[PDB]
Amino acid sequence: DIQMTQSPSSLSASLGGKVTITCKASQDINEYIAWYQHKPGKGPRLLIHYTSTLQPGIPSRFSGSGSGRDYSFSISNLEPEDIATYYCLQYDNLLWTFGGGTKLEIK
Amino acid sequence: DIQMTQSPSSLSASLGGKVTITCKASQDINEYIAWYQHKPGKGPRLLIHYTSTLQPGIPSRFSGSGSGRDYSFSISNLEPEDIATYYCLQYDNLLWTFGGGTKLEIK
Amino acid sequence: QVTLKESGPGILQPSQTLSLTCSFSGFSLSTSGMGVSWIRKPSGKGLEWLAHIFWDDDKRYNPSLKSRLTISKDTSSNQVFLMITSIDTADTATYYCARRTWLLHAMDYWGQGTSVTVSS
Amino acid sequence: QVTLKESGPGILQPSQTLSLTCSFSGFSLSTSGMGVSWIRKPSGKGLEWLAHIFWDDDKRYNPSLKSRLTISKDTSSNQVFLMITSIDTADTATYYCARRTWLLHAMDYWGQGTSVTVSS
Amino acid sequence: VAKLLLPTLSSLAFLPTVSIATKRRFYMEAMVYLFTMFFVAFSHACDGPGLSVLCFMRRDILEYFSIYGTALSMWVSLMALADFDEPQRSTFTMLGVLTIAVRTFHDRWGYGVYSGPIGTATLIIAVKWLKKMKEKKGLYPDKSIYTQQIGPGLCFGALALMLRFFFEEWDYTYVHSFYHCALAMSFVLLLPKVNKKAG
Amino acid sequence: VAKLLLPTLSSLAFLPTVSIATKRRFYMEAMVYLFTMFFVAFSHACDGPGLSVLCFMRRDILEYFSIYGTALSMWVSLMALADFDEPQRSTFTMLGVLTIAVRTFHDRWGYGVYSGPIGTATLIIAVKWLKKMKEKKGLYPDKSIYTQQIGPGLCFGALALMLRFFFEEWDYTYVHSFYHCALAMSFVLLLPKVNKKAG
Ligand SMILES: CC(C)CCC[C@@H](C)[C@H]1CC[C@H]2[C@@H]3CC=C4C[C@@H](O)CC[C@]4(C)[C@H]3CC[C@]12C
Ligand SMILES: CC(C)CCC[C@@H](C)[C@H]1CC[C@H]2[C@@H]3CC=C4C[C@@H](O)CC[C@]4(C)[C@H]3CC[C@]12C
Ligand SMILES: [Zn+2]
Ligand SMILES: [Zn+2]
Repeated sequence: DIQMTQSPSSLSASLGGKVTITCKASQDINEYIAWYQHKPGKGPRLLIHYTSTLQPGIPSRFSGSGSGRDYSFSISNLEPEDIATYYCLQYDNLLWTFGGGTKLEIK
Repeated sequence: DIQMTQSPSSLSASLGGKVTITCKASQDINEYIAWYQHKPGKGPRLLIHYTSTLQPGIPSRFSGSGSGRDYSFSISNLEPEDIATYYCLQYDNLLWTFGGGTKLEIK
Repeated sequence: QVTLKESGPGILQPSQTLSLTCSFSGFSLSTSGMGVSWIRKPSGKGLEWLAHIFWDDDKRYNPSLKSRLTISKDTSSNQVFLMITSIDTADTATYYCARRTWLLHAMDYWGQGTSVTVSS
Repeated sequence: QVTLKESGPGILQPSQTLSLTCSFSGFSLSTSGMGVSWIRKPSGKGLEWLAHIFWDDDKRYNPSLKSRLTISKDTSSNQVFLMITSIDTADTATYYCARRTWLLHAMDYWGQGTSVTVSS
Repeated sequence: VAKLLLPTLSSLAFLPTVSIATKRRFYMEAMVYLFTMFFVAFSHACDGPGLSVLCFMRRDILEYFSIYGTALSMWVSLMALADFDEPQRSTFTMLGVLTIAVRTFHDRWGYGVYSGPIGTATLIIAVKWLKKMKEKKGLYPDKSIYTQQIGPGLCFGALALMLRFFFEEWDYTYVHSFYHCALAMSFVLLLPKVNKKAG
Repeated sequence: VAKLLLPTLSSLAFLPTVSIATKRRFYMEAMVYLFTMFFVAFSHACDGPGLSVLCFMRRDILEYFSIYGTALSMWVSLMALADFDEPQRSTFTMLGVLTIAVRTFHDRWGYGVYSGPIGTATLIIAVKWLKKMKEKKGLYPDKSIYTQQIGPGLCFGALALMLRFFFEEWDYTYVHSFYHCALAMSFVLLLPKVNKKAG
């Protein structure tokens, strides 16, 4: 399979602040990376797909970038509703592989 | 640097037999691989250079093959004078790197 | 609106079959280019993809579990079923059912997920 | 015929200078495209390249040791010298001097090597 | 007087195309666009009676490499969009080069001189993307790439072709000058955002 | 009668070149050699009075693409030997394609039609290999590659050129037929043992 490597396993940040999550694929995924927001007792929400495209209705602070084998995702003007676990998905092959996740915390 | 990976660390073989030593480079070395025969209390002899070219005066049983990142070296009609340690050299860059070596033994 | 909802046994002892069910609304899986997929979060671990099932009756499985997974359909019921054979205590996970589309190939809706705990 | 022969202290205590010498015959290092190189076999370990010195007075060192190696020449004497500063007991090795050419870029003649043992 | 200068000056509409292709590491496409810009510009300069003294080579050469360069510019724009891996990438480049050369040399004013390259490149792209859509089980080039690059690029392409091969019957000076701008914009839009084989 | 057939049949000397280039994954070179073989063969068939009825296109086309194909075959043989990485590989291919096209179209019988490509490609190879020899501090292409490929390949190349452009003054039928065999052998020897960018 392809191995997805989210660099911060957990990250602590202030409200109103800015956060960046980085992910490295073991093989190029041709920008077919998507980012999911997951909360205890709820199903994950799709935020961003094909590296950069925000899903409709998604607050515009969420951004994503990268092309080849290295990607990144960022939250700006961070709200207390952003305190969640963030997963990247490789979906270049139908052999789907997620990253290890990034648990966001308050400071 | 480039890391050179001789697969058998030691190998036991019969006299009159045939032996093959394999080496993988971590990066392509453009056929600039050479093979040295080393004996206790003596300086190493160059057997083969640029993957396949035998050094003049070298008994013709010694052969080498490969192109890209994977190479191999072989001894045929093995003599008791072949019982030695065999090292590969990466010399694509002037940052020279040897393999771990292969200690040949009798059976 | 789209929904998916998972159902399961909650508790089983090892070395038998886990028969997970997914029920959905707001779409039909026989709609052109439509797909349903299974993902699990194992106990204290990151997400793991299990299986796909598609509109054209096509299927895929994770090579790590391809030997014991089996996925099946019922459009009459708006349902999909995942069978996981020979349960191990490593199968202690929350199991999710998620809907994939033709225009974005990633899943766009998840169910809330069903917790399955498996031990003696 | 080509020869190289190494010389050294044999024994030193750590945290001083190892002053290795190489003497050669059958070639001159000021001959066009000619080179001399240093290699060591550490105690119970595979070969490690140290330094190059060339006809055009050019030099290279192994990045792992580039801070403490220094290589120098004497064509009048047909000699090359390697200085290794701040000795560690990890420098317990046999040190070889080997001749490289222009037409084959790998070394084609080695010396017999000098054993250097370094401890208190 | 517009008759002489406007088609000659609108030939510099491909200079943004050369610049953008160079910036994205599409150097082989940037050569073909620059070669085309030169021979298209000097073909119009050499035709205009008031600056026809300028041209250093004969009309036959400038006319041929105006038409050849244009048809090859269309081919390498669509082969850049097809985004092939080697050894097919250079094979498909050489196929356009050699077939456009023989066809244009046979009859530079005949049928198939532009529709041959566009039709063949469309068929190659369609076969590759339909194979990739069966592999993906989904729309292969992202809906972003369709709405931002392919849709607009083929709209400016179709506009350029119907300006040159329909509306040019009514007027030359302005319609042909708009064809240069539409075709230059078509090449800019159809070209991917970076050469993935060089960066 | 030799006069008609021998130059036409010796044109098939490039079919081993097409075969060997295909076997080594040099598909773009194999296209240029096959294109050349076709237009060289049909140029000789169309010239020979007893089978001049065969040719389906005019002498001007077959003559042009005989000369163009030959000069481009020499270019892609030497650019394959230069062994460039991308984006220069396709840029240097396109440079030969476009400059040989304009030069041959200007005057197909003029100076620089073969010596331009050979001289320019030699200068490009010489600059690359001398830079690589300063990096290596040693003879860059192995002495095996010089003695097996470059030396023999340039010997058959020089033999082909002096057969065609000196000895052909004495005789055509046999000397021109030997030029085909020497140039085909030159292309086979100058081509590397495998396309490292495709295998
Ligand atoms: C990849 C290659 C094929 C690119 C396309 C090359 C183009 C310029 C050429 C190759 C052969 C050509 C065809 C040859 C002859 C004719 C006869 C003419 O009455 C109608 C056009 C038609 C049918 C041509 C259309 C253009 C054509 C397809
Ligand atoms: C990479 C490119 C440059 C390949 C070589 C292209 C060749 C075919 C062309 C490009 C420009 C040409 C030159 C243009 C004009 C003349 C005048 C003529 O009296 C002697 C030859 C000479 C000097 C040409 C030699 C061949 C030439 C160098
Ligand atoms: Zn124009
Ligand atoms: Zn001929």
